[PDB]
Amino acid sequence: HMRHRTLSSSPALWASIPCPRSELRLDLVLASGQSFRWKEQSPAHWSGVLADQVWTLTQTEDQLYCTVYRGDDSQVSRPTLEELETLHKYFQLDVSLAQLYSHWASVDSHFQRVAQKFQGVRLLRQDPTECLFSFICSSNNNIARITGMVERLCQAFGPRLIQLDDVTYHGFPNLHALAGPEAETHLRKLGLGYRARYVRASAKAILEEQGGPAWLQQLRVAPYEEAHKALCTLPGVGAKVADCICLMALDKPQAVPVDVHVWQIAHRDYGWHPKTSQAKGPSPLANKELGNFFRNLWGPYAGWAQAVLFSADLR
Ligand SMILES: NCCc1c(-c2cccnc2)[nH]c2ccccc12
Ligand code: NI
Repeated sequence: HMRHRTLSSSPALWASIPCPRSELRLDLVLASGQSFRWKEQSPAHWSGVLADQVWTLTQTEDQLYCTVYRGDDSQVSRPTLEELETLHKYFQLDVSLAQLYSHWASVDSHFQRVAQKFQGVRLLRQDPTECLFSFICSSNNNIARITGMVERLCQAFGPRLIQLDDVTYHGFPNLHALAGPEAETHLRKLGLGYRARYVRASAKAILEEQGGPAWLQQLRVAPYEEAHKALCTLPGVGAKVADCICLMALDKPQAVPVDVHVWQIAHRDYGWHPKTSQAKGPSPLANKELGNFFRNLWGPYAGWAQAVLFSADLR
């Protein structure tokens, strides 16, 4: 039956949020390593799952268009007000990106050069569960492969939502689903390798040691340093993965996930070398120190700044 919508196809089923392309570029955000669930199924039209619903999004120079599929054959209709608020929050559009960009440019001529061409890179505000398992899958991995891993994970363990053309969409599974006795064996069959063990074990630990997903919501209102440390008690989550989750899902805009790529940027583009430390390359301490350097430079939205450079570098 149902088909992926285009803005031309079905105008009566799309709504608009006023949004300049300088505040948000879909093509530098939806597949640049934050969410792994969005795909450009037709030119300029991006489809993906948000919270047990499927959306399609496209934009003009000043407008963000979106359409929702409920699927549970309710009648097709335009997105409601509440659904539009959900999306406004997902893209955190209350925060001005242009003001952050100049604040960062004012102390960083490197960022200023890169910013000319790479406008509209901002941070999604993601569901903690989804973000956590997605980033556990990110170790020694690339966007394309994580994307496949995550997609097979959701088809095997989470509820079916809808089909559009040849694509069946699933919701992200709950913890109890990933914690079960065959869960690791199954995930290895789905090609996750060693990451399969950390998926299952983290699901179990959140459930049994921490009281379920209410714990991730508590981390969202706890301070950065506290949330980061608590995530690092999980199987397969270290400083880098935990910083991703802090940045992308627990409202820690100052979190700077330090890996080999940010080391390369720091050294090449900024001339940084460890000072306090003397281990001349990556180390737990030198990586903490490099996160501090970026926070010191850019201020408390350092995580967002470094996001611009990541999307820039992916082209
Ligand atoms: N230094 C890149 C870290 C990273 C990110 C990332 C993206 C935006 C903002 N902050 C971090 N997405 C990834 C996907 C796979 C592997 C590593 C990453
Ligand atoms: Ni050097």
